[PDB]
Amino acid sequence: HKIPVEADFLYAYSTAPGYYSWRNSKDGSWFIQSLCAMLKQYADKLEFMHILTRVNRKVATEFESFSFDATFHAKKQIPCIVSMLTKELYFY
Amino acid sequence: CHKIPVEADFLYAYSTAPGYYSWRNSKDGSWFIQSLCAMLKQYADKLEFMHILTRVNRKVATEFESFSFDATFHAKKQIPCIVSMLTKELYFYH
Amino acid sequence: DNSYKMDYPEMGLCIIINNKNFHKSTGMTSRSGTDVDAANLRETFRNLKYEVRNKNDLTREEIVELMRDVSKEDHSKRSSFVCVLLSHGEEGIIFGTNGPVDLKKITNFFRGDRCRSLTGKPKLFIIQACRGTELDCGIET
Amino acid sequence: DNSYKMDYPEMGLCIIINNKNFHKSTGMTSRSGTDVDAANLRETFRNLKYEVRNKNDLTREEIVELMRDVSKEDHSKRSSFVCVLLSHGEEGIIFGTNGPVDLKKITNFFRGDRCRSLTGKPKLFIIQACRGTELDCGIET
Amino acid sequence: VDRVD
Amino acid sequence: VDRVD
Repeated sequence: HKIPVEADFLYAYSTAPGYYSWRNSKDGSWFIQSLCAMLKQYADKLEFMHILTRVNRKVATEFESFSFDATFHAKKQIPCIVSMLTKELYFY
Repeated sequence: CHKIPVEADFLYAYSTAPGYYSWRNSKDGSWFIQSLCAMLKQYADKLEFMHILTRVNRKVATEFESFSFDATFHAKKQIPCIVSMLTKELYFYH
Repeated sequence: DNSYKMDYPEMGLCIIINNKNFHKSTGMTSRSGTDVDAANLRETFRNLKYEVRNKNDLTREEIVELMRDVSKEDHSKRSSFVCVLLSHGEEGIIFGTNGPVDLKKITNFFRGDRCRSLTGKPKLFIIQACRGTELDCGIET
Repeated sequence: DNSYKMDYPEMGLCIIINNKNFHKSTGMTSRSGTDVDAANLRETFRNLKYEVRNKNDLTREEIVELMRDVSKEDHSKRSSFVCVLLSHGEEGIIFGTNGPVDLKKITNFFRGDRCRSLTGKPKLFIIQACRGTELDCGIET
Repeated sequence: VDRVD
Repeated sequence: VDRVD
């Protein structure tokens, strides 16, 4: 009985492959802000992948960049959950 | 006044980890697709999709190991790779 | 708003691209066993109420044409979209019968701004293909 | 059998690597706001009963040495492992204060065959860093 | 202010 | 036989 050496890893990336990730100088990064808010709200109620799905929705819907440079203004972000987990993860 | 990212609401269910080969049996089919169909048949009316795919990960990781007369390719393992940009839970049942 | 609306009139399309036989110029082996996968997938997703379309041995030009056409259909009455790719691959790449195409070229057709009748709806890509040449030696538990 | 065992005596470590200030030679901007992130993560994982270790402004050599050392600890009594990386980045890459290091080099220390006391346990990597230079224009809802 | 990583 | 894709 063996398991893959790459099994049981989860990579919670702040942004999709190839993309910038956004940070606010006063509030922190969009992703970590949202991750901490969702863990606080749901870590005693939801499986971790469902918590991270709520993080995805929060980053996707509640943030949009502000820039004087039109190149960087009004931009959006979706995080990227990469799961090689083999079981459900509950913090309670 | 409200936008979503153009990359939002995609799910990529990859058969294997980044950088790795993916294994297929010449008569039974690929390890991943065999397992995906088995877990959808068993769980699509019971479990959210990410939880179904987690059972697929466990099935591929535990129940399959390659055979080869070439030692380079023998006794190897595989883990699939779920890549979610979904913003909501996905149920096939109501 | 925690779960996707899946009670639209139709579940959606399930497109299965099954590449078994490759042109000699690719140097790629025939993928024995992939027909078993394709038939298993067709039955599985039909039982999930998808409209399943099976395609076999498409060139990379035909894959791109098919995917673009599918993305320009009206998915307004559909809950979701599923695409299954069965082929050779490398990291970020799947093979048409006549050579590689970037996965991003295929999925880009379904971007929220390019497939407006799927915006807000789940778009699932299931990829059976290699992502490189590493092998996992495993560990005994 | 469907859920990881999380009733070991300890939840596990939460390593937070918080890189804010970068060497002139990298040309990298100072990451205003990352201290807010690090404090938020410290409190959040404290409430989840993780042993949080905050590290600030580590070179790439110091990142690698830290991960190597943490992977050599006896995690037998711990349920899981969490590592948070806050820095600049590119696809597959995280920045030390003095330059880039491959994420794979960091995560390989915890592979099932190289950190045996974490075999079978969830190993979570939380990465706040860029993955390239693309911008998402979004689409109106 | 908003900045990229 | 087991084959890689």
